[PDB]
Amino acid sequence: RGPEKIRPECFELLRVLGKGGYGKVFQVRKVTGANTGKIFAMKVLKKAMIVRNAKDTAHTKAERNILEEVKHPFIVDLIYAFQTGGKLYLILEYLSGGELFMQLEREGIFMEDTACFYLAEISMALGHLHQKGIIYRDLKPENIMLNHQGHVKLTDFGLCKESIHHTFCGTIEYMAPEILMRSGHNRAVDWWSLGALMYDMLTGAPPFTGENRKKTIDKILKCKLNLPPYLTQEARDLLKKLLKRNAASRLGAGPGDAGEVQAHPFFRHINWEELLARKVEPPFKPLLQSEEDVSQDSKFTRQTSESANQVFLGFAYVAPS
Ligand SMILES: CCc1cncnc1N1CCN(Cc2nc3cc(C(F)(F)F)ccc3[nH]2)CC1
Ligand SMILES: [Zn+2]
Repeated sequence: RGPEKIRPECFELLRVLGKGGYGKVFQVRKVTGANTGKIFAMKVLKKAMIVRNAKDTAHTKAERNILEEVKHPFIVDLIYAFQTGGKLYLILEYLSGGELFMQLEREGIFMEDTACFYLAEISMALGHLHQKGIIYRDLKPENIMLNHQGHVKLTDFGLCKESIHHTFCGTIEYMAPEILMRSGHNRAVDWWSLGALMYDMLTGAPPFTGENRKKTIDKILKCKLNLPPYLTQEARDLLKKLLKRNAASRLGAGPGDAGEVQAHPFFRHINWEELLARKVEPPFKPLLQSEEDVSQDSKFTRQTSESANQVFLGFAYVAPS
């Protein structure tokens, strides 16, 4: 006995949840120890092509550091981390609630009262990250997962889920103008992202789009905001204050940050203490018939100089409690 080793054989692969790129995400079942039978998401980085670029190494290690030090109800929980020769493994909680914005297609549009709830939850996660000097940067609708209870969970603090290739890699439609033209980034970028995510929640589409890439960049830089006439005056005001070309003029850009954004009349009905405690019932509680329940194409299961390696030293992790 002693502490549990925790290597790849401790987990059996149930199915693919996503694949890059620099690796793949599996739904797994713990098969050894007192945890035997518990469902997790397992992130597997192909580590031999991460060390070939500094910025990718930076993100991989930042992630591993952030998921250890940062623990928040609206952020994905890291349970185990370990490495095997050529591979990096992150064991995280299986978020059986799937993508939040997958509900959009089903709902058509989210109502403000609904959108407000989830936005309040995202803003709380953003608040905590900024408190710890972390800025997300490219926050997309796809980054917002949901736990088993239907509450928000921020994911993807890692490298890039894309196979193509890192702004401009994948989809750019939710990124602040200052990130696009690559001229400095700060906390304000995340409040833009919040605005863009809000607009998508309430219109089913991102604020500015184009037929091609060049036109899309231009449409964002021009920042000609079109607001649908079905939006309340409070929602109209928040989007106008969140989506400004000038990052300084943006809401939350100042030292007030999240609390400032959270003070907007749009959130006037949110009990923040209850929200953070998750006592508030979420508008989409998913119904699950087992712990290993999937509702999110994915199908077909595989893998669970030289010595210049000092980068992922101390990579191994097991989470408190
Ligand atoms: C791991 C947390 C999670 C928990 N429960 C259910 N779903 C989850 N996710 C959240 C992350 N998500 C998008 C995604 N990020 C990826 C990163 C990679 C990478 F290897 F980094 F290149 C590969 C595929 C990826 N797919 C789908 C699976
Ligand atoms: Zn990329």
